Amino acid sequence: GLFGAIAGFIEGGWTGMVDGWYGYHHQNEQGSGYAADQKSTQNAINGITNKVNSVIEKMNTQFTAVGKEFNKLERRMENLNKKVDDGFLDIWTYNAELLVLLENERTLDFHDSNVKNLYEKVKSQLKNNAKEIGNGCFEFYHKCNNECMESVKNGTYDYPKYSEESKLNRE
Amino acid sequence: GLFGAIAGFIEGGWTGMVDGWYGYHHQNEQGSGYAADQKSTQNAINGITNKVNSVIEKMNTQFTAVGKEFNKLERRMENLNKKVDDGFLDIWTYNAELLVLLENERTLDFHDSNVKNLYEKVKSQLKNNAKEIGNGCFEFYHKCNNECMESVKNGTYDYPKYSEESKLNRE
Amino acid sequence: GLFGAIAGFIEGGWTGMVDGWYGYHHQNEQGSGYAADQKSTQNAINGITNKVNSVIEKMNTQFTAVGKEFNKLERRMENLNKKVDDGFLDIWTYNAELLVLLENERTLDFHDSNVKNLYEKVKSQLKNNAKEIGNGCFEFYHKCNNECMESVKNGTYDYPKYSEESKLNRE
Amino acid sequence: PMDECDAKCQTPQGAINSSLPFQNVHPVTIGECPKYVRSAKLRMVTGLRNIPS
Amino acid sequence: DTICIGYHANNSTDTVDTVLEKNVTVTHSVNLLEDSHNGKLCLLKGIAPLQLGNCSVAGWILGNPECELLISKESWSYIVETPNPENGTCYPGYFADYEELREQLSSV
Ligand SMILES: *[C@@H]1O[C@H](CO)[C@@H](O)[C@H](O)[C@H]1NC(C)=O
Ligand SMILES: *[C@@H]1O[C@H](CO)[C@@H](O)[C@H](O)[C@H]1NC(C)=O
Ligand SMILES: *[C@@H]1O[C@H](CO)[C@@H](O)[C@H](O)[C@H]1NC(C)=O
Repeated sequence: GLFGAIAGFIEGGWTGMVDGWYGYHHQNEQGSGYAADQKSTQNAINGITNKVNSVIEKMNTQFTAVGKEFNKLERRMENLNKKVDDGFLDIWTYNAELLVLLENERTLDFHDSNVKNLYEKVKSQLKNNAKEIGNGCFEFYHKCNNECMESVKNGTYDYPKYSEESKLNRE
Repeated sequence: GLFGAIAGFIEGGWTGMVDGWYGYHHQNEQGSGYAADQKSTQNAINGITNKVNSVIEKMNTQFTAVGKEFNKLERRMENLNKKVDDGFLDIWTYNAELLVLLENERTLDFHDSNVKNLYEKVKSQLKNNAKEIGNGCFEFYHKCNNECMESVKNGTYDYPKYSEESKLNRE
Repeated sequence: GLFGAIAGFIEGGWTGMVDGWYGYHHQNEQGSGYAADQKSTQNAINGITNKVNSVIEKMNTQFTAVGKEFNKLERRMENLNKKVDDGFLDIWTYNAELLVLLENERTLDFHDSNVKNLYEKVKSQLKNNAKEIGNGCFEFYHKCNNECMESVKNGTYDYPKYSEESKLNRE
Repeated sequence: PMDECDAKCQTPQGAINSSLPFQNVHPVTIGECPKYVRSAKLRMVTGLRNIPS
Repeated sequence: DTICIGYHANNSTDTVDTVLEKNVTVTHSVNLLEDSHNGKLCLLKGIAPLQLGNCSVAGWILGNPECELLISKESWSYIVETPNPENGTCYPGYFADYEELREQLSSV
C-alpha cells in the first residue's frame, strides 16, 4: 500500500494473534503475548463489510431473459438481438472485473493506513519514554508492567509519571 | 478518512469559523479568535468543484427517446425494445450510485489530508519552540504576539529568533 | 497529490537525474551528483505498467459490427438499432473518460507517496546525525564521505558510529 | 433431467443455488439469477495481506 | 520491556488481483462469482416445469398424436424443450407466426 506498514515498517504479520486484525504484542517481567485492538479491528471490519455489501446489494437481480427464436428471414433481427446481448455482456464484464481490481487495491491501502495509525497512536503516547526500533516496536526506557501495557494500549498512558526513570535510563 | 484528522487528532470542527474550510484558532495576550487559511481552502474548493463538474459535464444530455408502439404480433420486438431499455437503466443506475459512493469516500479523505497537512506545516515551522498537545494545538514556549501568529500562519516563522526564550521556558 | 511531496516539501524535480524516477542528490568533499533509487523506481514502474495494461487488456476487441439496412416501412426497427448503438456509445464514452481521469489522479498520488516514503526512510536512518532543511534535504552534522552516502541510500547507515562527532558539531 | 429439487434460478445446464451478484454458468436464465459475466473469477479481499513474520 | 504493533497473518492461500499487482495472497476474501449448478431441472418456488419431451411447441399445441402425455398438463413454471424435437407438424406445412406464438405461450 501507500502508507508503508504492511511488510514495511512491520516485517510481517503475526500468526500468533487470533482475536482480530490489528493489535499489539508485548513483553515485560510479568509475561508476554499477543492481543488484538478490538476497536481498530471492529471499525475496519464494519467499513469493509459495508463496502462488500454495497457492491453486491446495489446490483439488481437478473430477471428472466431468454433468447428469442427468429425465422430464416429475420436474420437482421436475430443479429440485433445478439448485438444487444453481447454489448451488455461486454459492459458488465469490463465493469465487474475492473471494479473488483480497483476496490481490492483500495482495501489493502485501507488496512495499511489502519495499522500505521495504530503505530502513531502509541508513538504519541510514549514520546520520550521509549525509542523506536525496527519491526514497528517501541522499546521502553522504564519498567512497564501489565497495568502500564494496558494503559498504553488504551491511550491513557501517564507520560510524565515515568519521565524521571526514563531520563536516568537513557544516560 | 485514512489520514486521521477529522474527529481524530482534531476533536471536531469549529462552528465559530465562518470564512473558509480549513484554518486556525489562536490565543495570546492581544486577543483570540478564528481565521481561515484562504490558500488551503481555495485550493480544496477548486479541486472539489472540478470533480463535481466533471461528473456532471461528462454526462451527455438525454435526447428525445420515447417508447414505441407494437402490434399484437410484434411481441418479440416489443420485448427486445424493453430489454434494451431495462439494460441501459440497470447499467446507468448501478454506475451512478456506485460512482457517487466511491467519490464521496475520496472527498472525505481529500479533506482529511488537507487539514492534516496544514497541521504538519505548522509543526515544521515551530520545531522546538512549541509543544504538541491534543486537539491539533501547539502550545508555545515563548510569547507569540499577533505579528508572530501571522508569521506562523504564513509559513515565515523565524525559528531561531525565539529559541533562547523557549529554552529557558522549557526548563 | 495528498501526501504533499511533489512541488511540496520538494521544490521541484531534477532535470539532472536521468536514470530513474525517484532518487538522491548528494554533495560531500569527494564530489557531487544525482543517482536514482533503482529499487523504488522499478517498483513504481511495475505497478504503473500493470495498471495501464489492466485498463487496455481487460477490454475486448471490437468485433465486426456494421449498421443494417432497413426499408421505408421499418423505421421503428431502424430507430431501435440506432438507439442500441447510441446507448452503447454513451456508456463507453462516459466510462472511458471518467476512468482515465480517476486513474490519472491516483497515479499522481502513488508517485507523491513513493517519494515521500523515500524521504522518511532516510529521516529514520539519520535520526540526530542530520537536520531537516527545506527542499527535502538532510544536512549532516558529521563528515559523510562517498561510502557513507552509499550506506544511507542502501538503508545500512550505522547511526551510533557518527554520534560523537555530530554531538560536538551540533553545539 | 428433472428431479425432486427446487431453486430460485434455473439455467439450461442445471439449477443455481446461490446469493452472489454474478455467475459465469450461462447467459440464458429463468428465475431470480446472478448476472452473467465472462469473468473467470471475481474475488474481493476483505482481510489483510497474508505475509507472516 | 517492549510494546509492538502489528497485524494478523494465517495459513490462507486466497489470492486476489489488484491494479498494481497480479497475485496477492490475503487472509480473508469473498467470492463474488458463482460458477456451479446442480445439473438438474428443478421446480421454481414449488412449481414444476412443463416437459415437452420429444415434442416441439407446435407439436404440443396442435395435438400431435405422439404428444398425448402433454394433454393433462394444465399448469407450469417454465417450458422445457429437447434440443431437437422430433414430434411437430406431423402433416407438413407452414406454421404461421410460430416464433411469435412461442413468445406468447411462454408467458402462460
Ligand atoms: C489452517 O490451520 C487450521 C488448523 O489450525 C486448519 O483447520 C485450516 O484448514 C488451515 N487452513 C489452510 C488454508 O491451510
Ligand atoms: C497468477 O496466478 C495464476 C494461477 O492462479 C497464474 O496462472 C498466473 O500466471 C499468475 N500471474 C502473474 C501475472 O503474476
Ligand atoms: C424420445 O426419443 C428417444 C430416443 O430415440 C426414444 O427412446 C423415446 O422413446 C422417445 N420418446 C417418447 C416420449 O416416447
